[PDB]
Amino acid sequence: LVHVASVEKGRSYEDFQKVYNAIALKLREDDEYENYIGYGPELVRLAWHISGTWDKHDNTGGSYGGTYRFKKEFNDPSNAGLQNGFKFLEPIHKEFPWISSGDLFSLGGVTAVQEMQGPKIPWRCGRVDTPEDTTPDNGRLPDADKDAGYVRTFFQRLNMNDREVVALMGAHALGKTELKNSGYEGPWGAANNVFTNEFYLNLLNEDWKLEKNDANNEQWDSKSGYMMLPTDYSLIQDPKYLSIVKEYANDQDKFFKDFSKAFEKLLENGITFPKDAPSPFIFKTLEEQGL
Ligand code: HEM
Ligand SMILES: [Co+2]
Repeated sequence: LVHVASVEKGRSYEDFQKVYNAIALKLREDDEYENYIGYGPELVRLAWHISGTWDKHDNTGGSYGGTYRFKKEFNDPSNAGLQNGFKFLEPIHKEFPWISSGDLFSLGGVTAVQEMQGPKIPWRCGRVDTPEDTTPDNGRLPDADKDAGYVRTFFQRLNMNDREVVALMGAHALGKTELKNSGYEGPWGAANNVFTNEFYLNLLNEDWKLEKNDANNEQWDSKSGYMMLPTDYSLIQDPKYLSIVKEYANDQDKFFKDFSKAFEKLLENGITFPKDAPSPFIFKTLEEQGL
């Protein structure tokens, strides 16, 4: 199956910068969310869960179709804790009804990452909403109680290699886990509304202890009150992953370039851009607009 990007009828880079700006301004407006974490981390996770449904073997799932708008997918157990980010975006869709759902969910994550002082992430429009019957069944998103072999194997389905995996997992500098969503509890670090390489430094520098939690799942805890999922921990248990973790912990510039590429790829897997499709767009932050 082939999904060909189709640019929203007469839209252009400034139309999409407007939508960016709208999401960015609402991030500021609602920055009290989750005792001032803000909605940024939730939007990044949202954009990853909408994209993470892709199966490269038959091109099912993926961001192009905007299928998260159907109750089968937004009620996926794996998507618990994303309902507020979804509701966040709803009025903005109402403000810009010409944009497709997948373009909107994808753009939410690009916007969040940039506004949280992360790398610029080029973005491309043209995802086209696809009907209810194309929604992917539940179960395509990764489990957290697993090891490096699982992770490596899992991400192969998303066409991601070891560097891309380690780079993408770096978004766990953002936000936190909550028992009520995922059965895990705590943040990975202190500055969890800022996009930095802190995840890698914490993995490497903190003393970690396997402990069982209130949901009877096991997770790795530090006395500073940080935590690592077993799949996060697997990144230093595996020699090849460990090497790249060290690389990003030592060079945030390198992490930013690698993350930007991997995240764009993640968001665009499944999509065929025609020969005369427009080039990727890089959005200015509010800051760069003096807004
Ligand atoms: C083996 C792959 C993955 C696993 C098992 C995993 C697991 C989880 C867990 C269970 C949490 C907590 C959710 C909660 O309780 O609300 C979560 C949070 C988060 N994850 Fe992942 N994740 C992985 C990959 C990714 C990737 C690739 C990214 C981004 C490129 C992503 C970004 C996020 C974000 C930003 C949050 C915080 C959301 C919040 O605070 O609102 N994760 N992850
Ligand atoms: Co949350």
